[PDB]
Order: sequence, then structure tokens, then C-alpha cells
Amino acid sequence: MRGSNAPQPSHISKYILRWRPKNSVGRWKEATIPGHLNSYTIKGLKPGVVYEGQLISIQQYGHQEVTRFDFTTTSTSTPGSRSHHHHHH
Amino acid sequence: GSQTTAPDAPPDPTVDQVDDTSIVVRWSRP
Repeated sequence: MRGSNAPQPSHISKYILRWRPKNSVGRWKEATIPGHLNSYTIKGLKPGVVYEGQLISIQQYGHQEVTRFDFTTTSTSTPGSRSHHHHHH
Repeated sequence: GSQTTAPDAPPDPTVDQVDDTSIVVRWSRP
């Protein structure tokens, strides 16, 4: 409605998902996701291996935003940390 | 350098549903 025409400086043409295991400082694996998706199922990740990840959003204006993230880092391997020994109420 | 002072940078992607060799990585685009 009302045209809604505006050069919004936030239009992604493609998302590049780059991941590489911490045991490798070599090449990153690259997967390109269409610039209208918000999730990707990465196949080829080793279980129990720390990975480096980079989400590069290529915007139509040639604007590149690289969001660096990590995987296999949130290891909730709590060895039964019982601190509860006081009954409330 | 940090040229992008505008908030058109995707927030930290969330990794859910971890399989043996696959994940679901979800990101929020501006």
C-alpha cells in the first residue's frame, strides 16, 4: 500500500555460511543461502569437534556483514554439581 | 575496519537441533 518505495540499506542478496574445524587452520567450507532464508542445516560437522563459523551477508549494495560464531562450545557437561542442600519454604 | 555503524549486521546465529553430523544454524537478518 502507498507504494512503500524506499532504498532500505538492509537487503541481503545471499548469506555465506563458512565453517572450519579448530584442528584445521586451512580452508573454510562455504555454503551459499538465498537472501531470504534465516536458517541452514549444515551437513558435515564432526561430533565433538570445535568449529569456527562465519555468516557473511552479502547485501545488494555490496555491503558485507560478517558475523563470526562458534559451534561445539556450549558443552553443558556439568558433573552433577549439586549445591542444593537447603530446603526452601 | 568497523565502518558499519548501522545495525544491518546479523545478530549472533543460534545453533539448534544438533545431530551427529548436522545442525540448524539460524540467524536474524536486519
